[PDB]
Amino acid sequence: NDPLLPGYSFNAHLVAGLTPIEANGYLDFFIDRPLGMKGYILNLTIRGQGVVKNQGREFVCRPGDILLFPPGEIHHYGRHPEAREWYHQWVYFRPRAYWHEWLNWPSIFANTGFFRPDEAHQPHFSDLFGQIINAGQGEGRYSELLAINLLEQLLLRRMEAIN
Amino acid sequence: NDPLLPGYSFNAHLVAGLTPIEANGYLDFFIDRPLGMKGYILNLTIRGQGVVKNQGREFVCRPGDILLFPPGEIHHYGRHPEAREWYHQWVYFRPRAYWHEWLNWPSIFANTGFFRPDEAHQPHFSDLFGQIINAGQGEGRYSELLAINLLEQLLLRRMEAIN
Ligand SMILES: C[C@H]1O[C@@H](O)[C@H](O)[C@@H](O)[C@H]1O
Ligand SMILES: C[C@H]1O[C@@H](O)[C@H](O)[C@@H](O)[C@H]1O
Repeated sequence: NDPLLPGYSFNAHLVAGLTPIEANGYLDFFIDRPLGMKGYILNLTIRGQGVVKNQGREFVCRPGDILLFPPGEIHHYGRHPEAREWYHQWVYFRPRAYWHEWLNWPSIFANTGFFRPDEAHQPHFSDLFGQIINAGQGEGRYSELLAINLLEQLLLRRMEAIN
Repeated sequence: NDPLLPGYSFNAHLVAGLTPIEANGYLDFFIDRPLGMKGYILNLTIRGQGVVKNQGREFVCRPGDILLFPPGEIHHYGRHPEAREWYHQWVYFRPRAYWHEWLNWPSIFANTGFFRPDEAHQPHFSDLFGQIINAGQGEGRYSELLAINLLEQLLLRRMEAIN
């Protein structure tokens, strides 16, 4: 099934994609998983604006913003009501054991993290995020491993950036 | 110490660099580690030609050729006498445990691995190898991790390319 719509199982394998939300279109609905997921999600906004909701709180994500949703965290977000669209790339994954230090991002609220590269590094992170999606969507024997690897690269580039 | 000159103490840390050998220049001598090293080395020729020696045998490496020298493997190589130069990028490393299946390369002799990406892949491996060096020579606290990550990517890109 389409991972962008209900009925798709996210569990142990990495899954990546682009959710091109456009007002009034087929994807114009909120992600609403109050019990969270069985793995992590990294979300990069590439167009428009999204609104991330969590127990009454709202945070507007804009192009270049990267959000981190650890397992069990509430997933409640969708296109900002005042924006015509919210295109966001995302990657669902289970981390390698040693990735945890790099998964500690400052929370906008609850345990939903946020990282935004500075303008100089925006293109590189966006490019890298796209590579993750391309790899994650491959069917090759090493596709998932490559996606995992690229995601590790992103986490490390962030570690470099914040430092 | 300059890792480009004999006597530099290698160890568990990844070290990467460019050895721009020019005929009669300060790097115009052969690497001669007849009992090998504790770690692995990936070598990418980027300019000129090198001659890799092993118990009387010689292999001429050219731009685009990637060599793998596993621990204990003889290192005996230098600028090909017919070449004005031999610029090679290299990365000395201890692999992550799970990389084992990606480090079993076809040998030119003994257990000296060889990988020549096809024409389409060449630029990608060239760029990736350059990223490894860039990361590996980085100043940051995550430079080594980033180099290791990029190396893993190269290994996986090779697995992907040959599969
Ligand atoms: C796991 C993945 O599921 C898709 O349906 C959503 O569009 C995306 O934001 C992300 O939550
Ligand atoms: C580990 C590294 O050491 C340098 O001195 C060499 O120029 C290079 O080929 C590689 O062997």
